[PDB]
Amino acid sequence: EKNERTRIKAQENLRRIRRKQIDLVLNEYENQVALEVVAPEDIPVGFNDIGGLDDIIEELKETIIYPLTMPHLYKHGGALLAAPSGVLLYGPPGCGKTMLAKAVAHESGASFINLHISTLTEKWYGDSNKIVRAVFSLAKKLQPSIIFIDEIDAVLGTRRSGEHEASGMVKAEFMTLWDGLTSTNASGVPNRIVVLGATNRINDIDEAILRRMPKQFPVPLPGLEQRRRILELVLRGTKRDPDFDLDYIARVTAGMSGSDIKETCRDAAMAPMREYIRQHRASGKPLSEINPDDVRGI
Amino acid sequence: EKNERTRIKAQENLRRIRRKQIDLVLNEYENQVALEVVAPEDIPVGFNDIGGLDDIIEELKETIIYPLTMPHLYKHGGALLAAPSGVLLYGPPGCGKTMLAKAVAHESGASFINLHISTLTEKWYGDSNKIVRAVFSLAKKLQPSIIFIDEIDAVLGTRRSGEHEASGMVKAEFMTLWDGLTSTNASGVPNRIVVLGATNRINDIDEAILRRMPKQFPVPLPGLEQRRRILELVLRGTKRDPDFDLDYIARVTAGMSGSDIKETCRDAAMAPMREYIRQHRA
Amino acid sequence: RTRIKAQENLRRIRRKQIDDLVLNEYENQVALEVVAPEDIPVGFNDIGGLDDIIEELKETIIYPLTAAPSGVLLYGPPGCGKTMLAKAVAHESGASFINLHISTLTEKWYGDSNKIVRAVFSLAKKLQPSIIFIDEIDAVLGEASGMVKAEFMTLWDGVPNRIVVLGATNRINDIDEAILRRMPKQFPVPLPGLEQRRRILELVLRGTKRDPDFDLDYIARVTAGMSGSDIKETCRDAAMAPMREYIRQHRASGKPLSEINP
Amino acid sequence: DYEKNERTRIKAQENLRRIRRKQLVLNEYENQVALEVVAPEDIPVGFNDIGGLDDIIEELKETIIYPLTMPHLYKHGGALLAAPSGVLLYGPPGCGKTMLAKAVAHESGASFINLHISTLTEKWYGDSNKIVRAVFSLAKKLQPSIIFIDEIDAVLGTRRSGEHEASGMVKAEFMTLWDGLTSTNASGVPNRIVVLGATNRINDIDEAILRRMPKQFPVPLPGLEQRRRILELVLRGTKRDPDFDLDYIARVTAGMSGSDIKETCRDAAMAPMREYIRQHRASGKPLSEINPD
Amino acid sequence: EKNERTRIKAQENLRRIRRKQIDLVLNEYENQVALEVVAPEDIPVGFNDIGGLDDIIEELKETIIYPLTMPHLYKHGGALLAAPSGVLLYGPPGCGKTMLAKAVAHESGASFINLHISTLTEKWYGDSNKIVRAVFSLAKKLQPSIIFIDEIDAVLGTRRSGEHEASGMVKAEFMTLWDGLTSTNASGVPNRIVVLGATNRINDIDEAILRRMPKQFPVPLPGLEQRRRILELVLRGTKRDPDFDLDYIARVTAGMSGSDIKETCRDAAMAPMREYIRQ
Amino acid sequence: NEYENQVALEVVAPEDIPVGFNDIGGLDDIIEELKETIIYPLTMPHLYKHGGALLAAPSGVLLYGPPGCGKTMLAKAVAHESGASFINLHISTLTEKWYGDSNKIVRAVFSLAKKLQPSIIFIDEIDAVSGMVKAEFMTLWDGLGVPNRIVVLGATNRINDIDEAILRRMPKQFPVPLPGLEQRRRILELVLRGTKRDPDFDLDYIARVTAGMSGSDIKETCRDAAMAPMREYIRQ
Ligand SMILES: Nc1ncnc2c1ncn2[C@@H]1O[C@H](COP(=O)(O)OP(=O)(O)O)[C@@H](O)[C@H]1O
Ligand SMILES: Nc1ncnc2c1ncn2[C@@H]1O[C@H](COP(=O)(O)OP(=O)(O)O)[C@@H](O)[C@H]1O
Ligand SMILES: Nc1ncnc2c1ncn2[C@@H]1O[C@H](COP(=O)(O)OP(=O)(O)O)[C@@H](O)[C@H]1O
Ligand SMILES: Nc1ncnc2c1ncn2[C@@H]1O[C@H](COP(=O)(O)OP(=O)(O)O)[C@@H](O)[C@H]1O
Ligand SMILES: Nc1ncnc2c1ncn2[C@@H]1O[C@H](COP(=O)(O)OP(=O)(O)O)[C@@H](O)[C@H]1O
Ligand code: BEF
Ligand code: BEF
Ligand code: BEF
Ligand code: BEF
Ligand SMILES: [Mg+2]
Ligand SMILES: [Mg+2]
Ligand SMILES: [Mg+2]
Repeated sequence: EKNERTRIKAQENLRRIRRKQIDLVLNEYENQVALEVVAPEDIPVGFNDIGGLDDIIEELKETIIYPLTMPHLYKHGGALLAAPSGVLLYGPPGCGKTMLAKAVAHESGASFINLHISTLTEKWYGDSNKIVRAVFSLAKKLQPSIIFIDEIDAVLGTRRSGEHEASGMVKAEFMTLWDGLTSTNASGVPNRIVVLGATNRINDIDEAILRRMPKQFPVPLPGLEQRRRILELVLRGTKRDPDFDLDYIARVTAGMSGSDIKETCRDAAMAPMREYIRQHRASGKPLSEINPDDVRGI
Repeated sequence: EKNERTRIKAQENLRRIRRKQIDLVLNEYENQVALEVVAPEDIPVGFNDIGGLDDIIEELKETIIYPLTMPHLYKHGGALLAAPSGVLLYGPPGCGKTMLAKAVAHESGASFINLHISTLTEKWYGDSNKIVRAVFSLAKKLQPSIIFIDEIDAVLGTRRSGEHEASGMVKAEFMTLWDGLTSTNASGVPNRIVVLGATNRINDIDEAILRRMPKQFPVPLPGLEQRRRILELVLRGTKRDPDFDLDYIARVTAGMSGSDIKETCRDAAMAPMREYIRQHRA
Repeated sequence: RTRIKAQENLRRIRRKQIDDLVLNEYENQVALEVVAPEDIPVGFNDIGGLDDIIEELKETIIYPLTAAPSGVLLYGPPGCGKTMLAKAVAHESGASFINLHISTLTEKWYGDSNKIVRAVFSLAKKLQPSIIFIDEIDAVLGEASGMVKAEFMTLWDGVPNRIVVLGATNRINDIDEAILRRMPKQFPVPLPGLEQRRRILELVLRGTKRDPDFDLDYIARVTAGMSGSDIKETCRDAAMAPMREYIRQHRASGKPLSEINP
Repeated sequence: DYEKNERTRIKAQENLRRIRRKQLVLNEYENQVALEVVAPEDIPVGFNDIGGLDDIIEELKETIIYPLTMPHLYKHGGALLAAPSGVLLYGPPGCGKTMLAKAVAHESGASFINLHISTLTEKWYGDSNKIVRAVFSLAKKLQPSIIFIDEIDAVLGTRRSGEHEASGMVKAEFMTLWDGLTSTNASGVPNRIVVLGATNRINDIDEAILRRMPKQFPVPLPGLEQRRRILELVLRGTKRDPDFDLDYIARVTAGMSGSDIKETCRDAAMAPMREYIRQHRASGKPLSEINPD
Repeated sequence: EKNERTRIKAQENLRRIRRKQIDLVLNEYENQVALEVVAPEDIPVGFNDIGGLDDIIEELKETIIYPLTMPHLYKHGGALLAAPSGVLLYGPPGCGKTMLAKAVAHESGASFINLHISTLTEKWYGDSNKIVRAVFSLAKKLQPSIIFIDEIDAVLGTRRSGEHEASGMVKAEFMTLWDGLTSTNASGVPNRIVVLGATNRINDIDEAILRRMPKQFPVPLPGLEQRRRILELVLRGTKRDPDFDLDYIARVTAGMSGSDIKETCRDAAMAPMREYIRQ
Repeated sequence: NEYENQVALEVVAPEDIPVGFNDIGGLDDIIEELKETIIYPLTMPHLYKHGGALLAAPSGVLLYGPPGCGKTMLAKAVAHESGASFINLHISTLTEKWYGDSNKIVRAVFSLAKKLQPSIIFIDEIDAVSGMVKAEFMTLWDGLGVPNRIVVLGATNRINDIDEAILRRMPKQFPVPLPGLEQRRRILELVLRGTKRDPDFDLDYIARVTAGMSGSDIKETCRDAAMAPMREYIRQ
């Protein structure tokens, strides 16, 4: 058992040496959680990349990140003016949610970690709660640490019964360290830990935990202006302006969500590429030139 | 296994000394339960700064927390006139059942130990029952003690058929050491140990545990006066805006929880604060 | 292990003498569970007007050990005083009252999960009379749990050694029917009747005065539903009420010193 | 409790050596899928054995299977001109939905990985997700990779909150690894992993899974020409008689699937051999007759 | 735990030793179905015993068993002349829909493996799919492999929106392992394993499973002479009293489906038996 | 074989049964056909095996009619009559707890039966026999070189909606009419065998007093008028 745990420890120590740069002491449980500390330089989508929703970026930055990072600015107010306990981005499926949980991990600089729901559920008994305590132990040892759990309605969410007698503890031993008797320091700082969460079913997330994460922003499907921005941003790397008429495309795709505009642009961005390939299919060898032309998709 | 256990017992010694002094020995096995003894001065809350709850904040101070400390003035009776062995603290989420426990831990005087859920369920076989036993063996060593299992719905609960019976042995261990044949003392005192619970749904905690906790304090949602008090109480750091009328936001809450009110009042203190972004501008 | 065997020797001497014989180290560790008869303060008189199941015990269990069936069950639900009955039996029993403390059987080893099970019956064979009462018997008698269960049921039916089995499960009809059928007897403990609830009123009300409240007789009018534990907690509350009033009055001024009246 | 690991780990390397030698190190749960990759030389069918699907075989080849391999060809706007992260083959049961994926596992070149729904659902707690992030970690190691979940509407479905919670995490684990936070690289390349899915019932898969896989190819029943071509493809094992209108069978079918036609051809072809057996002969005989019905 | 698995391995080894010669490695899943491979000599019924449905027993002996065993004579065809991978025989309750399975298991070398519904339904999550997979992993390892799912309309069935979780991924996994990715071999052989489905109503079995059982032999009620055939065959070694014949009873037995005749005749068989007790 | 050991709690022993064959109420023709064709061939088959492969006892026998105790009494009695250990279904055990727990029970029942002597299985209040249990109960009753040597009995008030395929496999379906104007005399004699019968009138109006009820009022009248002249003898 030690032969595997040593390599594990070496890997997480390497990851944390890469992250911490601009050497902790770790037990075995939150050791393997150190593999989930996302390096902020490995998420190539900032806040200037996601168009459409902008006010949600406003209320997501100037009330969550400025409270977490640079807390001295929010000390004149007192104990109230701190970062909220947790955040939730609920809305229709496939519009900016997981991609807005990337810019918050790239520019925030708050020791972001992706929780990886599988790791919460361990096979041995009493090791699915050791990891739930470890995710907060490591979160506070390198605070201010943002935590993220995508799809929070399976690992979290309404119990409705004693499922398996091991899923009611991760739902409870998470809530015990979240906003429990040790959530506040001896002076008042609540450890500076904000757990995000993405979900399209807000009404299945254990409303007792709904009190836990109050900053719950609705992430609606993009409107007409939001789509006119998402087309401009998704169609950056495309020699697409012979006689391009984006006003028609941003209007016709009204009912379409914000994640299908990407695939629509993809089909409308490799159509002339397929034309060039089928043209070159006559003879020769694939040594692709840079002369397709995007005009109109479907 | 021993060196790491030696570090565990060393940290346990430090925490126990800082709790006691405000000297004893252990078995090198129950040290991992004294690593949750909450100190008295670190909990920054008290019974004075919790508006709303009044009959609870008085009934706890008179009936449970303070027949325990200074029990000499209740020594006229036998088993009676003693600390009631058990408390529940049930209520909806976000109404001050954890803050109440924090204030109890800070203003009690008994050796408050915070028994987590991850400290009872153990991987090795037979290493989860001897921790539930270590808890009640430590509570009796120094026995002003308020054990506190927060969120008693997973660690405890209605024992159903099967469901990892090794996890049912823990609840059986609680049932047998809590009020079993050796519950009280040979002199008659019931060891002066009062577990404090916490939950949002009193429907599956237990029927064989409700008897084991005679007190059940219902903490409901704050009404008119409770919200009027909590709104004034939360605004102790944030300076009051000039001409700001409190009763409007006080009455407009109208049944909202005791934490959502805190968030809506935090927004009203960050609103102007966020607005003054001029320092970088200038 | 040396400290373990030393404490074992001391506790077993204080149990037996009211001598001692050295035995296996994996069998001494269960010998630290022998509570002396003078350790329990309560007695038979501390039980209410039950005097039927306690009478059955007094006639059928303690007498033969002075044949004695091996196995006795406590059937009542939580609230009637199963553990209280067991504690009272342990006082006026005169035999060797040895509990189990199932955590003692549970061990993080492979070949040691059966040695303690052997050691319990071995020590029972060493000294008589003996008592192996195990509260919450529907906890351990549900490759380790099954092994310990099978080995316990193997040596369960070990003069028939003067060994007695007493069970106090909080719930029945879902409890070890393989061995529950083997045990001879089982005594149900129902809710308190009229005379039973009257005795419960008269017993717990021992230290408090007779006029701290309305009256004792009227309390035995709605307490029919509640059990012996809810009645005791309500009595504790009603007793603390007058002392509550007195302490609240004394809060006005004066050092918080004890008194000699409510 | 250790020999099972040794057996799977030794066979895990041996299975990978086959696909590797056709042209690495894995942890515990990755050995499960390590015994699960399909070598393209093993499957005996190719793209030229699926008739009538000239508009689906051509769109499963220009936009989903050949932006993926040789991605250097698509590097002008590579951030967007990549292979889709999944494909949904849906339609009437019995036409190509498994044959297309069987030929894609043969004539693609990518490390095709079948998913085998029984292996995702372990009886222990948490192994169902340890296998999901094992397959979505082996695909990244065997990149480029192609995952195929035949009949996706069984292992995946609408959440249905009042059901088994342990099976709502594997359905909520694809939404975390297959398009989650780490679906992209440090520069934009989304791991070059496409997940194939063939369901006989679309719209009962999910409201969120139907956006991950952006290429839902509907595979209709064989029309007037699909039957004509499937007859040609199927009746190439035994010789044909000098005169029989094979158009007649296709011209009269008009309502059968791609499997019903194969079964009818099987029933028709057995007539001459069963007649030769009616002649009570023991040895073989290379002549027969494939007359209509 | 381990001892139970070792005992199951001992049973499977004994059963394979007794069934193979009129032995291969097995896990603890396909071992569970190892106890289901019946011995041909156990079933005391042959093809000659079945009557009435004489034109269904013929097409099963020429298009299923012959294309399954000794296919070298059928090797002249490439792949079309293999055995049909699935066979269904439906009928009203009271006809020969199960006795045909016995005749196929007894007088046709097939490694007949009947799987019971309780051998598929299980308590642990993902333990039923790993048995549906073990079945087809065993049938491949010994592959005459005539699998027989009687009352298939229950173990399978119509898949709905509000369908049970565990019972919904065992219908899809089964029909995916039947005709799926690994259905064929490297050489292109169809991997001969036939599945016998014997249901009472082919209306709700599935829309995708009926194609997986292309041979659907209808088993109607016993015909006029067919009932006479069953009468003459069921009372071969029975009582032989004077001239009174079942042919008159055959005309009398207009209804009284084929299963019912086997008890009608036995009830009529106590005529000389009852008087023997009169001593 | 954990389930067959679990079902071993309901295997009533073939001996020490309350059968007492004469105690059953007045029922001759049904019991005549029973003792002639079912229980008789169960014992000493060597004297009944003159014809082979067909003289096995059919495992289908139904007792349909209003609810009562005679059908259950007859089921209890036939076991001791043929030296059979009564293994009741215990239909409340058919409730579902796990996914396939009940199907395991249905398998283990026939497992123990085939492993056991010719005792007969009983299904009290047959109404459950539409999932895997209902499927597998029709399968393992008759399925894949010796007869079953065990008969299944049918006891249920429900008729013509009881899965007629199961009705097909129930050859000797016997109507069990509990209310009988002649069986009532015998059952009242059975009752009054021990009860003191000095003051009460002759057993003639009893044949018309409990005319409506089938077999329950007669069973409750064992002590209905028994203690009526008995309270005074007990109080004084
Ligand atoms: N507002 C947006 N601006 C730009 N791209 C978007 C936006 N919303 C969705 N997308 C596209 O959707 C893809 C990821 O979708 P995602 O936001 O993860 O869905 P969900 O909202 O369910 O998390 C990205 O590739 C991105 O291009
Ligand atoms: N009675 C109260 N007065 C003031 N604030 C309260 C009160 N109850 C709860 N809160 C606020 O709620 C937060 C913690 O709530 P918590 O005690 O966890 O709710 P619950 O006890 O219902 O779980 C604290 O930050 C505190 O400010
Ligand atoms: N028969 C009785 N008469 C009077 N009081 C009783 C009786 N039984 C129980 N009690 C009271 O109720 C309480 C029951 O507590 P306990 O014996 O621990 O319950 P249990 O035995 O169910 O664990 C005792 O403290 C005792 O004072
Ligand atoms: N376009 C086609 N050309 C040739 N054969 C086909 C075609 N479509 C289906 N088939 C036949 O169908 C059989 C497999 O059907 P499959 O596609 O697996 O059905 P499903 O889509 O329900 O999985 C193969 O044996 C093949 O001969
Ligand atoms: N021709 C026949 N000869 C002998 N037995 C028959 C014949 N037809 C039906 N049976 C009997 O009828 C019973 C029921 O038929 P079966 O095929 O099992 O239908 P099901 O599967 O619906 O029960 C069988 O057990 C069989 O013994
Ligand atoms: F598609 Be996202 F991850 F909800
Ligand atoms: F939020 Be408390 F701990 F219920
Ligand atoms: F109710 Be106690 F556990 F006997
Ligand atoms: F494989 Be098919 F789509 F059932
Ligand atoms: Mg709280
Ligand atoms: Mg007790
Ligand atoms: Mg398929």
